[PDB]
Amino acid sequence: IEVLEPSVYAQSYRIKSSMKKATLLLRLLGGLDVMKAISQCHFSNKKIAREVAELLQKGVKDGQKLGLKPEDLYISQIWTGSDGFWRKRVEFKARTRIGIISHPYIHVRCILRTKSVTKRRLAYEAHLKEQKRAPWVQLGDKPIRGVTGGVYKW
Amino acid sequence: ESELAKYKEYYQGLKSTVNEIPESVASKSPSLRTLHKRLQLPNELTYSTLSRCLTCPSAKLPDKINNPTKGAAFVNTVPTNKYLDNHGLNIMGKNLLSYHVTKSIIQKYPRLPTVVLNAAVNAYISEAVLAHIAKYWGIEVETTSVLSRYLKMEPFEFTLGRLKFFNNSLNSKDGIELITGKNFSETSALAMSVRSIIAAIWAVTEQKDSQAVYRFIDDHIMSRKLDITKMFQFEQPTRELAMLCRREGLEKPVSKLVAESGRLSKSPVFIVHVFSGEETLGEGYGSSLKEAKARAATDALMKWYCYEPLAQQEPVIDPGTVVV
Amino acid sequence: VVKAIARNSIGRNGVGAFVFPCRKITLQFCNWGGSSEGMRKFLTSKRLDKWGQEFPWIQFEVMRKSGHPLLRAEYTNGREKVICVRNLNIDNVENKLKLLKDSDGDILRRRTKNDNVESLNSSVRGIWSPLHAAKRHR
Amino acid sequence: KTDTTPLKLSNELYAIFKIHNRPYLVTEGDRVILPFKLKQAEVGDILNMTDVTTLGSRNYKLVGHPINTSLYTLKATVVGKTKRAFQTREVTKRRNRRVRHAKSKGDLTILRISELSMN
Amino acid sequence: KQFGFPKTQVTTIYNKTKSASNYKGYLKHRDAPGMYYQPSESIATGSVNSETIPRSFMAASDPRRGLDMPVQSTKAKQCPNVLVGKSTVNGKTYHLGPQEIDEIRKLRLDNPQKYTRKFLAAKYGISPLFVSMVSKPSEQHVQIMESRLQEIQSRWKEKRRIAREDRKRRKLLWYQA
RNA sequence: AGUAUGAAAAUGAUUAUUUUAUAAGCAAUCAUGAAUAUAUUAUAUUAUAUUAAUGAUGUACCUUUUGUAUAAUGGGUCAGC
RNA sequence: AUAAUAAUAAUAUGGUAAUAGAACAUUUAAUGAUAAUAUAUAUUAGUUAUUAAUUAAUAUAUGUAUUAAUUAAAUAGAGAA
Ligand SMILES: [Mg+2]
Ligand SMILES: [Mg+2]
Ligand SMILES: [Mg+2]
Ligand SMILES: [Mg+2]
Ligand SMILES: [Mg+2]
Ligand SMILES: [Mg+2]
Ligand SMILES: [Mg+2]
Ligand SMILES: [Mg+2]
Ligand SMILES: [Mg+2]
Ligand SMILES: [Mg+2]
Ligand SMILES: [Mg+2]
Ligand SMILES: [Mg+2]
Ligand SMILES: [Mg+2]
Ligand SMILES: [Mg+2]
Ligand SMILES: [Mg+2]
Ligand SMILES: [Mg+2]
Ligand SMILES: [Mg+2]
Repeated sequence: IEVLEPSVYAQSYRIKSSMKKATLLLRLLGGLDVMKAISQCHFSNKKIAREVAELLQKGVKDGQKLGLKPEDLYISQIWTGSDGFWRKRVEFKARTRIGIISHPYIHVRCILRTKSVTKRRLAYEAHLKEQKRAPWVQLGDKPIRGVTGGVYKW
Repeated sequence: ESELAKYKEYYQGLKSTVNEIPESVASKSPSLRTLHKRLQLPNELTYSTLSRCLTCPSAKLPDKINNPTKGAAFVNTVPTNKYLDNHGLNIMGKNLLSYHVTKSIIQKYPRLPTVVLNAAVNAYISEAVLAHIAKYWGIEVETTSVLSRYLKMEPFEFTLGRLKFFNNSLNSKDGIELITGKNFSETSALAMSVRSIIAAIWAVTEQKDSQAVYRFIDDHIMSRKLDITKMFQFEQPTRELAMLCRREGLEKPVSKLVAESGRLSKSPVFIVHVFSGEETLGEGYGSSLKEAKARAATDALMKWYCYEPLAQQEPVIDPGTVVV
Repeated sequence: VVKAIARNSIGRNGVGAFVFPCRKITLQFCNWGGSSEGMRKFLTSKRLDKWGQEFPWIQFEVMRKSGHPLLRAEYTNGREKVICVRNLNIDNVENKLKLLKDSDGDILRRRTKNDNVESLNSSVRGIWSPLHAAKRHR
Repeated sequence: KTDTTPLKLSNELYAIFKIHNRPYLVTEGDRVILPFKLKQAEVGDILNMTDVTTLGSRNYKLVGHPINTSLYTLKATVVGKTKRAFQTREVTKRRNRRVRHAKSKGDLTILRISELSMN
Repeated sequence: KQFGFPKTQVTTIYNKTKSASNYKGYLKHRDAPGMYYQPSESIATGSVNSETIPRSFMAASDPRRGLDMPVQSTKAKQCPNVLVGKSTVNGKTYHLGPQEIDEIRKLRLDNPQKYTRKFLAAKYGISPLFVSMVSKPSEQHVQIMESRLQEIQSRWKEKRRIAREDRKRRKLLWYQA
């Protein structure tokens, strides 16, 4: 039921940053509507923001091409990973000390779902759980924990 | 030789055996013999009748066989003779089961309400409980295709010892469940096998041991656990209790307080008794005075409705459900 | 008024008629492989006939497969117990047959201390109530 | 001399019976798990309790050491003989590489109470 | 006293005050053989047991009727009334004929706001429940009250709502017994 | 430093279930509520699986030593050798 | 006069350095049917007194085991340098 719901898979390119630096921005764009997460990336001061904004626009266009409506889309899962093949270089310090400098390259991948299907389903499920939950009985039938022991104490 | 001809002979032979159900081949089925005396069926119950219990009225193939593209295929069943079938047995089984359970519940709980009794009778002989009983006993549903049995060269005795009815192969495949009638449901087929067994155990032993099938029913059906207390749900117990007290000679009921603790607290305790005079009819607790009064009224009603007389008492006939 | 809460009865095997837990035993083997020499000699011996006569509410199979020997036991509840009988002699295969036969099909479990009685019935004497106590506390 | 009518006239009854001096408190159709393998009793055989210590109802009791076997009828049926779950524990010392395993798989005997009534 | 059995109680060789839950004490207690009257230290709200059914509730030809099991420990003379109505403490009264009843109905349909249950109850010396029995308000009065109720229920936040449904399930549990 | 495949682990982000903002120590074992998920014999008053309610017990591993939690030596982790 | 299994009575079954007996995993060599309704590997849930092998489901490769079993050999088992 999760996979069959409408979704758009947006992948970035090999961008020069670190997976820590990107996470600072991506944690903001958690469940935000794409049509507004784009504006936030536009006005962010982080270099990573510009490329994330372009990715969201492509996803919105991608969803618009599959049949979905741009105002119906919202980021459901945004994350990042190591692109691989990081170049390692040796840092030369003063008194014969050596360091290794790595140059991380990462990619940011998004998943956008439709708020007219996924969110409604989740809201429906939450309602069922609320109904299914048991009441609170002040003198509740709390189980008598402990093995009886072959003796009738009452 | 053309192998199609060999299948012709196998198919005709299987159809003939089902149409006749001879005892010579029915007695060669290990499933039948084991199923026979696992339940201690009388020695006078021929293994052919056991097969007849398992057989079902699969007379003519339906119009859904035409295409399985619509989610329905019936290849595991062979047409059966109309005379040899469980169609008449399950009616007897249903009649016996309904009568005994209703009679036995009433005898144990005379004052039961009609609606509660119908629920209790349903619980004992529901379609689900009977289906579960059949599976417990080991009755198997023939799921392999008739062709498949030919290649494997299965003797007819095995197929003759299984539950045979129109089976919707491709039922739950890929999640597409085509909805059919009760005639194409494994649950219904199994239940009527149990009813059919109840009928046969009667017909054979009705002449010499009248109270035999009923003993069998009390061994397997009414030996099951059921708490009548959990089948009740009152709405206005106070008014209904007052009507009961007026109807009988009992005095007008008044609910009074016995003990309390933590009145000004989150979870107090109140004990109230419904006094029909000096005597108390019901005991009730709760975290509120209103809750205790309701609990006490329900207890008194439950005690009246669930009274169980001793087996040595003269039979007691309830004056009927209270009408408000 | 009175409404009914529908329920279903609970199977209590033994109180009325006792239905034996095991329903079917399968004796699989292989015609090639030293792992099944014990099962072969068991099937050729006169012991399997004795087991059929003594326990005729159990259905016995013998099957040939290109693999290890086995012993499948289907029980009433629905589960199945399978035993590998590689490199075992006649008496050990018989003993494993004895274990499968005389066992309910229940999944093996861990039991606490003194947890020995499981009843689905209510209490003859009701749960202890501080208000309705033998002697009041203090 | 031993009055029993109050226990005759009861909708439910309970018994405290001992097998090898281990007390078990049971009712009609209760299940007992004896923590040993009964070699003398075969699966499906019916036992007859004859060491019942206490028999009682909601407000009454009958205690004996043991109660006379003619005053009641308690029978239990063997339903199955199974084993506990497999547990293995390592037994080792503080600075010892060698570790020994103490495998445990207990034997149980399932019993179901068939009849329990006064006589 | 139908039976003269010695009276006992759940006893432990230890101190019950500090060792109530110690099962060994009850294991190691031995009582002399015979019969014992050991009362149950519990309530009987949902107990069908034959030893808690009231005497008046069993058949006339019941042997257990003579036996005094359901002891009348509590006396009515000292237990105060709980949520009892005025018509219960003071006997029911039947003093209205058709003429007054028609007046009650006509008065209510005329102007329910001024002529309410309490007003009619005080005027004719009858209970508000009775006015429900005989009188029926105008459909407009019910419709505005129902709409008024819905408005009250609308302003609730999530917590109140959940609490109210919680109350509803508790009621079912009370009556289920 | 051949070519294909690659749900091997360490490691990173996100999501899902459960627990967590009045409680203190080798992070586990046992006792025991509650929530959640699966189950084509849950007939259920059902069985498993995950989860830091709460209670009891619990001084990492190896080497060397009469003797180590020792604040005595060796170990960031995983894979191959 | 033996071997396997099961009964009854009795005795014993902590263990460093060390001694003695018996087994399991991986690879190679000799003999060695079967086969996509099978075989190998991995995950999950069961079975067998369980470092192992098995049942079922799922996923990927292969028209396919140096496969079961008896011997003969080891670059034959890693939290410890
Ligand atoms: Mg790569
Ligand atoms: Mg520098
Ligand atoms: Mg670095
Ligand atoms: Mg040492
Ligand atoms: Mg160690
Ligand atoms: Mg103490
Ligand atoms: Mg807190
Ligand atoms: Mg801390
Ligand atoms: Mg030193
Ligand atoms: Mg120390
Ligand atoms: Mg250190
Ligand atoms: Mg330190
Ligand atoms: Mg170090
Ligand atoms: Mg030793
Ligand atoms: Mg090596
Ligand atoms: Mg390693
Ligand atoms: Mg190790």
